[PDB]
Amino acid sequence: PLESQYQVGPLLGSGGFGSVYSGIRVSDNLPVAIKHVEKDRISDWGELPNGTRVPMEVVLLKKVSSGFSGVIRLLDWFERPDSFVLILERPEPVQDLFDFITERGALQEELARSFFWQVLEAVRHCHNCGVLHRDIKDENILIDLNRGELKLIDFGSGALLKDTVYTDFDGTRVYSPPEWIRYHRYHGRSAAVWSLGILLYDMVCGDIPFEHDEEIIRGQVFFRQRVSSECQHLIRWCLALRPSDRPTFEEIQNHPWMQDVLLPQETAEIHLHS
Ligand SMILES: O=C1Nc2ccccc2/C1=N/c1ccc(O)cc1
Repeated sequence: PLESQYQVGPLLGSGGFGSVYSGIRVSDNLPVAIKHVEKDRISDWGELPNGTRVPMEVVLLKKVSSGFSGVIRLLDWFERPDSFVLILERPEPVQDLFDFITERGALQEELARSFFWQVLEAVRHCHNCGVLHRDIKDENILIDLNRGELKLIDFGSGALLKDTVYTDFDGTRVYSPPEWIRYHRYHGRSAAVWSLGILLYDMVCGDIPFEHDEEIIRGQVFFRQRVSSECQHLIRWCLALRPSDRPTFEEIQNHPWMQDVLLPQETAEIHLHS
């Protein structure tokens, strides 16, 4: 074991998730991402299936780990004196969705449809594995530019999926639902759908719709870019004020705006010039 297995590269990013570097598994020259999280900054702790103290983030990552490429895969992890290090897979080339939108502005709907659709599949796999992400946003989605495949990252605000009410939340406030802002209460699925509405608006308009608490609770959507009525309808549906008025995942994916999605490789060929 140890750090004789990986070769540390350049720092890729840092924030409330920790510090993530580009790395390479020395044994087979595999692209990886090495994430460092400080023990003092870990508020949410969980217990591993076998029974050990590790970040909830690790527990969640293991539960969503499969051959399905829609969620980042945890290849290994290590416990250090005052930190945990997570070895995650790393697509190359890659660009996260926030940077992609920052550079390209509002996305054409065919592209938003392919991206949104893949996020939905990804979120669904999480929930099917009994994991709630709680921080769906553009900064937490990676685009494998060659394959046109999206990957959901950063499970550091997540939790075990449950049917009961959540009274805690440390995700992004501007993607958080009116029921959280006003009452510090939300249910997993409907909160997720609310953030998915914020993400879709972000994709087709080039920016989030709400910046202030006042705006979230009002829930009034103004489209700053030209967006089809079908797309506006689905966004509006995802951003319903009453959680029970929001669509299920099945309803979102059955929506008329979501029909005839491009396959990922097709998406890369048309829009990511691959
Ligand atoms: O895997 C990654 N490749 C990248 C390339 C550029 C910028 C960020 C990243 C990654 N970040 C991660 C952050 C939290 C995770 O749980 C997993 C990956």
